[PDB]
Amino acid sequence: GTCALPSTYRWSSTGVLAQPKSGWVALKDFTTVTHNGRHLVYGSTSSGSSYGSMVFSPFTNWSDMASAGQNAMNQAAVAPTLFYFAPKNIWVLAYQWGSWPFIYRTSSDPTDPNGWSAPQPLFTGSISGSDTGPIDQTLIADGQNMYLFFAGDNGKIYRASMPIGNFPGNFGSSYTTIMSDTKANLFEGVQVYKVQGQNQYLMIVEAMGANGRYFRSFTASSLSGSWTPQAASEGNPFAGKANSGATWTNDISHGDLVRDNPDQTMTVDPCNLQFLYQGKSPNAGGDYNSLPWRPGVLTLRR
Ligand code: EMC
Ligand code: EMC
Ligand SMILES: [Ca+2]
Repeated sequence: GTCALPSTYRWSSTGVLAQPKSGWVALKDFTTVTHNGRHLVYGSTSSGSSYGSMVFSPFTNWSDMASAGQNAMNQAAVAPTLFYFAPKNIWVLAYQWGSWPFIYRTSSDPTDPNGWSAPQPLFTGSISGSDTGPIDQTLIADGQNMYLFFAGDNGKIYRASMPIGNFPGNFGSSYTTIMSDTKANLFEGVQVYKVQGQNQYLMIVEAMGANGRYFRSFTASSLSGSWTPQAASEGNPFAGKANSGATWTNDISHGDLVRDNPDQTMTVDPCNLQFLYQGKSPNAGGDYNSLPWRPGVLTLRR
């Protein structure tokens, strides 16, 4: 009863799923798990002038995201990663921009935007040839090791690791440069997942295409292994204008595959693949930080 990842992806898409509440011009950079039978979604916010973060009130159906309460975090967790860390029975929210390059907080109740612990260092390193520094972290563990993957708006993807018994904790300053390409080809928004029922991991990376933002996919048999391009061009992307089925956006940008199991393995079911992404009206212009990003969901057509 197991499925494999397709070689060519075809999606159908929702329309815009929610509008930002008063004071925000964008909802961005989503991370999502199922918690108590409901969708739990964190994201970045932008007022145009500054970035923050928020969590939606839990909702059962994506069609009800539009009415879900939008709960601001009193301390910004930009480009967040949410998961349940089973070995310690604790939830983890990792993010960027704060006292360290990457940061995390912990909680026993991930629905509360302000129930998170004092911030702790996740990563303290620096990268060369990057205007942004380390950005868009994700975290993923197998049975043995916890991995940190991140980008740099510079064509590189980076990786750090620790024995899983040492997490939650600080990866420190060290990293491995695992991928190197043009800036456009490996830009940001890196995510990594375990493919359920297969000895395979899936990496997606946001790229800058001629037509807009899209995702390129890569596979590996191990988290410390080499990554093989899968659906890795604008014409044959993991998800993009070419195959999204979205009518409201030419961009498929920073989000998260829908994770039914909320745990640190980041496991996805290839039989039921869905992608919570950010998109925007093709007519929207102005400064990047003011762009009206919105949530959408892609569902894989099999
Ligand atoms: C409330 C965690 Hg099964
Ligand atoms: C739209 C079913 Hg989570
Ligand atoms: Ca992310």
